[PDB]
Amino acid sequence: VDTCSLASPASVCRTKHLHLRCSVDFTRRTLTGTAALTVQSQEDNLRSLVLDTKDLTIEKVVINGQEVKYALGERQSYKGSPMEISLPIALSKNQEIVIEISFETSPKSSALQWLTPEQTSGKEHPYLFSQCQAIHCRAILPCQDTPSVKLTYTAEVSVPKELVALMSAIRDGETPDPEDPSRKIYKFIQKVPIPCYLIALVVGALESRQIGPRTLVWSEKEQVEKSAYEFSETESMLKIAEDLGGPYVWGQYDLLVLPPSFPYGGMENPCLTFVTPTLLAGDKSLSNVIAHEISHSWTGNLVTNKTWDHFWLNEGHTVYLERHICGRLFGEKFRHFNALGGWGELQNSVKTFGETHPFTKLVVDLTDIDPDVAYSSVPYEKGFALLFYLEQLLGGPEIFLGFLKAYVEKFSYKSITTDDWKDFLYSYFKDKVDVLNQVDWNAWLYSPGLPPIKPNYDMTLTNACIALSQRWITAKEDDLNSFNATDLKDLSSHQLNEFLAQTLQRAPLPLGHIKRMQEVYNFNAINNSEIRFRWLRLCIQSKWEDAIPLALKMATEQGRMKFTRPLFKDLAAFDKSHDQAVRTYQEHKASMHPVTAMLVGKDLKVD
Ligand SMILES: OC1CCN(Cc2ccc(Oc3ccc(-c4ccn[nH]4)cn3)cn2)CC1
Ligand SMILES: [Yb+3]
Ligand SMILES: [Yb+3]
Ligand SMILES: [Yb+3]
Ligand SMILES: [Zn+2]
Repeated sequence: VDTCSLASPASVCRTKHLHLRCSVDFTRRTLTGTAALTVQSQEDNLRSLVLDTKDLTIEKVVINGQEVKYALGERQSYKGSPMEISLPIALSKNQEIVIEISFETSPKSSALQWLTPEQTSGKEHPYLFSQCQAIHCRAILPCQDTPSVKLTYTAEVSVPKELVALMSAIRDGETPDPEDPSRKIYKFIQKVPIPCYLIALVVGALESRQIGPRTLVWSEKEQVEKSAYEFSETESMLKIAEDLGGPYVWGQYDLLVLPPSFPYGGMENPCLTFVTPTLLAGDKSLSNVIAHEISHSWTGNLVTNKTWDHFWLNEGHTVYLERHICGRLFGEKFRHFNALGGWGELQNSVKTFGETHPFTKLVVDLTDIDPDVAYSSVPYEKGFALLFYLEQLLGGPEIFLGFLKAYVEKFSYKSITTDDWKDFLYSYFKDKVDVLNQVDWNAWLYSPGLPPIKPNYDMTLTNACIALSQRWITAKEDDLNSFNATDLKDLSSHQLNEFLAQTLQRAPLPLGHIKRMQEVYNFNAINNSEIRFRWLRLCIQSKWEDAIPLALKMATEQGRMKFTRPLFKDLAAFDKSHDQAVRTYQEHKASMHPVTAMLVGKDLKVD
């Protein structure tokens, strides 16, 4: 039933375990290894199973200790290639057989990003990291690349003795390689069933420091110190999150601070989450991105989406818990401010992509469409917009959180669709069905544009941001002298970012307005990756030539697509930077991430 896959569905075949024995050769830029898939049959007399590949070369397929005949079909863009494996002898229902595939990756694989020592914040050692979400585990190893299949895994990775190898699992051992003395083999065990898109590897000159009874923060020697401070609230957040979903059954929770290159704020990888170094502002304000990945240990890591059309079930429900952690740490005044900010981001994505556009619906049709392209603010904020509306109809926070605690409990270790969620939303609230029936279902789930109902948000914290935003938009030439550093003497870092976000929706503003802002507030001096981003966009949209060097620099400074893609598109629209925007892309294309370079290129109209 999964459009984004070329393999046999869960109804025909199901993978139960995976044993990965590989080596990381940085000279060759490949992942030399053998994958042992303890595959189970769900049909009587199964003669052949199909698997997902992309940029792979197979040496041999070993079943029962013998070479078997395998066939690889014709390549289909982002989906990759189907790998039909002819079985030696037919399978019965629930009959488990191991398949050892001797794969070989590509140095230009869409999942892995190979780093030159110069690209790292160590300058003396190389770095390697993956990103299997959504359809990129096929670019690492041949498997049933579908979130309709949850599997366990045990792994052994051979890397040089001078490096540290880490996976999305709990570590077991540490011993040197037998037929390579300059190498060390690291063991990883994942007893908890997890889909292939959540499997991740990271190798490099890493170092760890404890920040609580179950957390380890991983980054290079000269990045550990501020990593310990910025995410020091993780232990307290986890204790709060447990009273929202249930027990934390993963053993250890770790944070891994990636090099700038990483294209996402955070990735929900179990036992070892993936975070961007841009989160480090030094004040602990970007801590909500940690609250999002903690919340993912319940939604996405326990209750996973069966197909990618139902992705909103992951992020949307996670944004609810993320704001609830912040709404138990900083109050309901903050939870409502963030929820109001969410609609704001949603408005920006709906106006950009288009109102009647297909990728603005909550359940979209990913037939002949790449999920990495269709990624926007719709499954995050529109998915939350639904939940917050339901909450303000069925009761309140305590009542709706009670539904989610039962929801995680009901579909734990399982892969579900939007149809499965709506049944439980009607089964849990079996007495408040009258309220549930008032809700237009086709308008929130299958219709494009803004949702038909805008919920009620507490404007207590948000009003100040709007007051200062409206002050600038309404201001004339003579009015600009009224603005002083006094203006933001009470506005917080989140409120300063909200003011910039509100102004950017009404951008471009006169060039004199922008110039004045820097003369009194000094927005260039700030090191907050969220504040700096919107401010740079505001100048480039308003045609400020002084901002061109800074705007280009921020896009090369980091790899997060939340900030790089807007910048490179902004400078492409702006006449005095259109050439530089293109020139920087092609000169930095080699150093870029295979996902970052792919999406930026299309937005710049470059092949
Ligand atoms: O923190 C996370 C951030 C995102 N991933 C990468 C990623 C990209 C796309 C994706 O698949 C999608 C996205 C949106 C929709 C959709 C449905 C209705 N509208 N839009 C459907 N499928 C899944 N993962 C990395 C870690
Ligand atoms: Yb052990
Ligand atoms: Yb039902
Ligand atoms: Yb005036
Ligand atoms: Zn997420």
